[PDB]
Amino acid sequence: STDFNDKILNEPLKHSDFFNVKELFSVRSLFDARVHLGHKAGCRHRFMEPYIFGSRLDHDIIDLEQTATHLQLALNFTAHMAYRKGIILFISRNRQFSYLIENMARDCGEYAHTRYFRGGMLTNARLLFGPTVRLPDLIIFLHTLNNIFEPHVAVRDAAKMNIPTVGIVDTNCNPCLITYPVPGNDDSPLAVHLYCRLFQTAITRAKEKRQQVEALYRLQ
Amino acid sequence: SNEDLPISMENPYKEPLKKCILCGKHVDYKNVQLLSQFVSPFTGCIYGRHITGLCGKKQKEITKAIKRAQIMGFMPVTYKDPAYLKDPKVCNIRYR
Amino acid sequence: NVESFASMLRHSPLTQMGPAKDKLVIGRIFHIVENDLYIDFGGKFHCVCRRPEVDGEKYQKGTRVRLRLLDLELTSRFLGATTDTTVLEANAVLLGIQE
Amino acid sequence: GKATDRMDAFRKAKNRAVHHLHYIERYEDHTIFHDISLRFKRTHIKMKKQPKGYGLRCHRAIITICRLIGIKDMYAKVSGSINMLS
Amino acid sequence: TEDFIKKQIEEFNIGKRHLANMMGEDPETFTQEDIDRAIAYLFPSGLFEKRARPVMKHPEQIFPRQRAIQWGEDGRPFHYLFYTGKQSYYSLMHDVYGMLLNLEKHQIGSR
Amino acid sequence: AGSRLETVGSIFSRTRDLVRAGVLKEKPLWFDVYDAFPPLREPVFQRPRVRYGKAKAPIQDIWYHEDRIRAKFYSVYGSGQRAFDLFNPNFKSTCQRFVEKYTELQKLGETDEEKLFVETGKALLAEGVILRRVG
Ligand code: FES
Ligand SMILES: [Mg+2]
Repeated sequence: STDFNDKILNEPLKHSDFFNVKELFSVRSLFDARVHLGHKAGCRHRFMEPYIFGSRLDHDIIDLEQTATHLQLALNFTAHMAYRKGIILFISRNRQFSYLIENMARDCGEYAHTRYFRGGMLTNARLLFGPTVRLPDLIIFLHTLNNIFEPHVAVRDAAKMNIPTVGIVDTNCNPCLITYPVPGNDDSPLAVHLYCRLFQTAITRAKEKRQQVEALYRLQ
Repeated sequence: SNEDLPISMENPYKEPLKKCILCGKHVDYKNVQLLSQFVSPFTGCIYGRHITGLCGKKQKEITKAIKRAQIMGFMPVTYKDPAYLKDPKVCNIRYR
Repeated sequence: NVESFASMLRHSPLTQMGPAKDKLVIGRIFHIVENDLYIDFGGKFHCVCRRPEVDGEKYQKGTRVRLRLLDLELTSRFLGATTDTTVLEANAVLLGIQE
Repeated sequence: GKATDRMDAFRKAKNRAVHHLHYIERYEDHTIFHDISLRFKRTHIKMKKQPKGYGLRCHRAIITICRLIGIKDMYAKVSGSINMLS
Repeated sequence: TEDFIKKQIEEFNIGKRHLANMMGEDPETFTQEDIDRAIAYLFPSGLFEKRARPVMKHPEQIFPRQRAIQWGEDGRPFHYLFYTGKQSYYSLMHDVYGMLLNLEKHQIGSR
Repeated sequence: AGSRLETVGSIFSRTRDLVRAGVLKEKPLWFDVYDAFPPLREPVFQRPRVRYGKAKAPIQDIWYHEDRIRAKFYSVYGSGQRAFDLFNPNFKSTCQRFVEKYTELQKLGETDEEKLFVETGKALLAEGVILRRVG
C-alpha cells in the first residue's frame, strides 16, 4: 500500500506537465474559438480587469496569454484530480449548452449539474443525499454566472465545502472565489465547445494514464 | 519593441456631435418667422426642448427672443401667426 | 516566429471591422424556433431575427444569410443599476440570403 | 443557535461552530504575534502581546475564547459597545 | 433492504404453501385470487376500508419500491446526473431533448 | 469538519491550517495537487467596490494606426457591398485592402494624407475594386 501510493499518487506530482495538457491547445486555437471576446465595457467586473487585454470599441478583449497560462493550470489540476479518481462535477446554467455539457460529462465518466441548483446540494449534502454521500472533489464551472447575471451559488458553496473550482470567467464574472479561473468567452458556442473538448480530453487522458500506470506497477 | 500592441490615440470612428438645427445661426427677436416655428399653432405656447430638439443655449435664445418679440409687438402671444402655419415643421408634436 | 495575441487581434476580421454599426456581415442560421431564426455571424453573440414573409421556407438551419449589424451586443444601463443589463444577443437586420 | 428550547439551542450552536473554525496563529503557542487594535461595528478591541506568565488580562469573554484558542498571555481592552456577539 | 425483501419472499412462499394445505387446495395451482379468498374466509374483517383488512400479498406488492443505493464502495455515484438530486427525472428530460434535437435535425384513445 | 468560512482565507489556507491544528485527520484528495501546482492567485474572497473619485479602470482602448485610415475609408465610401465573412480567419474587407495599399504607398515615401487617400483609391480602381463614394 505504501509503495503503491508513493509511486501512483505522488509520482505525477513530480512533473511540471505529467499529462501533457499544453499540447491540447494553443493561443491560436483559443483565438479561432473566440475565447478572447468579452462583454461590453459597461458589464465589466472590477476583478476581471487584470485579465482584460483592452477595450476594442467598448468591447472587452481578454488577454489570451493569461488565458493560456490559467488554462494550463486548470487543465493540469483537472487531469491530476481525474488521475487520482476524484469526482469532477460540471456546473453550467447556460441552457444553450446544458445538453452538450451533460453529454460531455457522461462521455468522460464524470458528473454534471446543469439544472436549477437547489439550495443545499453541497452544504446540506449529507441530509439531502445521505450521511455517507461523497461530495465532488472538483467542480468545473462552464458558466460561473446563473441566469440572472449573478454568480452561481455553487461557487460560494464549493468555497465553503473546500471543493476546488475550475471556472471559465468572462469579463462580467467574479473570479475571486474560483480556485482556477480561466479568463475566456463563455457565451460563444465555439468557445464553450473548445472548453468542453479540452476538459473531456484532459480527464480521459488522466484516467487512461492512471489505468496504464496501475497496470505497469501491478504487472511487475 | 512590439508594433502590434495598441497605440494611445483618440477614437477615429467617433460620430459627429449632433448639432441643433440652429447651431451657428443667429436667433433674433425680429425673425418672427423662425420664432413661430417653436410655438404651438393653437395656443401659442412655447414648445419645450423635448419637442424642439434644441440645445439648451438655443432653447434659451428662442424663448428670450419670443418673449421680447411678443412684448415689443412683433409676435402674437396667444397663437401662432397664421401667415407662418405653412412653414417647415421642425417640432416633434403630433396633435392628430 | 509564432504569431502573438497582439498580432492575432490586430489582424482578426472583427478588429479590422470598425464599429459594427451598418456593417454587412454573413451570418449562419444555427437554430430555428417557429419564425425566430438564431443567426451566428462570427461575433460573441447571436442575433434572433424573424423569418421574412417572402421565401420563408428557404431559411433553414445552416443557411448563410446577409445581416446589417446594429450592435454586437445589446446592453444598456438603467436607473439605479450598477452594471449594464445585457440581453446576451446582438442586434442586426436580416437583408436576405447569400448565394 | 436559535431554538425554542435552551438545550436544543446549545446543541445547534455548538454543532454549527465546529464547521466554522478559525485557525489562530499563536506566537510561541502562548500569545499573539503583535498588538491588534480593531473596531468591529461599534466595539473596539485593543489587544497587546505580552510575555510568558503575564496571564489573560482580558474581558471575561475574551479570556474564555482565548483559553479555547490556546492563548495563555495577552492584554485586552474593550471600548465602545460591549455587545457580546460583535 | 434487498436481503429483507428476499427473506420476506421466502416467508411468503412457505406461507402460501401452508395456506394451500390449510384450505386443501393444490399448492402448485394456488393463485393470488385463491390466497385472497382463503384469507378473507379465515380472517373475516368487516372494516370498510379494504386496505385496513387482513392482507397476505407478495412482498413486492406489499412493500414500497425502495430506491437502491446510488453509489458504490468507492463512493462514486453511478449516474452522471446524480448530483442534480433528481437524476431519473433529469435523465428522462435529457433523453427527450436529445430525441427532439434529432427530430429537428432530420426533419381519444389514450392520455 | 472543514471550515465553512469562505470569506476567511482561501480553501487551501483553511485546509492547511486545520490539518496543522489536527482538526482534519487526513488531507483532502486535492490538497497535494494544489500544493504542487497552485494557481497564479490564491482564491481569497474580496468584496467588490465601486470607484468613486478620480480613480478609473486601467483598461485602455485598443487602437491601431490603421484605425485612422479605416475611419476615413468608411466616412468617404461607406461600408460597401462586400459583406464581411467573420468566420474566415484570413478574410480581407475592401477597407482592409485599401489599408494595405495605403500602408505600402506610405512606405514608398509619401506623407500627404489626402494624396495617399486619392492615390490608393485610384490604385484600387486599377486593380478592379468598385470604390463607391458615399458622397
Ligand atoms: S447644437 Fe450647437 S448651439 Fe445648440
Ligand atoms: Mg459570458
